[PDB]
Amino acid sequence: GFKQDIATIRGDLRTYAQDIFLAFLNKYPDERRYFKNYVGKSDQELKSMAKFGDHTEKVFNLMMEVADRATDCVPLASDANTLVQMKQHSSLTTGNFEKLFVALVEYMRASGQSFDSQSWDRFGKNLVSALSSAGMK
Ligand code: HEM
Ligand SMILES: [C-]#N
Repeated sequence: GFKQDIATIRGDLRTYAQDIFLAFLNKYPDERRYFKNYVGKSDQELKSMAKFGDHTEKVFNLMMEVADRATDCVPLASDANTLVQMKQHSSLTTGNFEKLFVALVEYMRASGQSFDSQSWDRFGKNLVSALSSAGMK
């Protein structure tokens, strides 16, 4: 289930973080424009770029912490608040996060590894609701 999925992702955080983030950028090319230093780079080029590894690591570690602190895939309002108030997220709208979770769920469904993809979709929906409540446009 969802709790096991957090363990699966955490166990190989670098591979899952990089692969899911790449799936997101590749499914929604306009999203890459927010990450000025990943423009014009292939998947394999990014996988040897230290900054890319560090960024994806930190993003997915935080995502997993928010997921772990959720109850029944409902994230804490305080965690949603953290995400809205980060200066790095100042220009974002809920649609950016929607796209990330659509890509994440698609990745999980396509994977040979078992995932509770339905629950990640629900988690993403609940997170979008919480981001909106916390002031994201
Ligand atoms: C639950 C989902 C998300 C989480 C947990 C998250 C988390 C983070 C974290 C921890 C950082 C700073 C890490 C570092 O030092 O590199 C960061 C930076 C950033 N985030 Fe997110 N993020 C999420 C979604 C998004 C989305 C959907 C976008 C845009 C489509 C976005 C855009 C950015 C940008 C442009 C930065 C600065 C780039 C950089 O760190 O060099 N984030 N995010
Ligand atoms: C940040 N993604």
